Amino acid sequence: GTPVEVTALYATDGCVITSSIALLTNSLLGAEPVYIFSY
Repeated sequence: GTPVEVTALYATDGCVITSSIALLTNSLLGAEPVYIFSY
């Protein structure tokens, strides 16, 4: 049908900003699993 829109508030064990930046830059050295606390 049509895509369902989801807003996910997420967290990580460690520095969330550093992990997000590593994910965005494709530099897979600081990326860690993301836990979706709320949606």
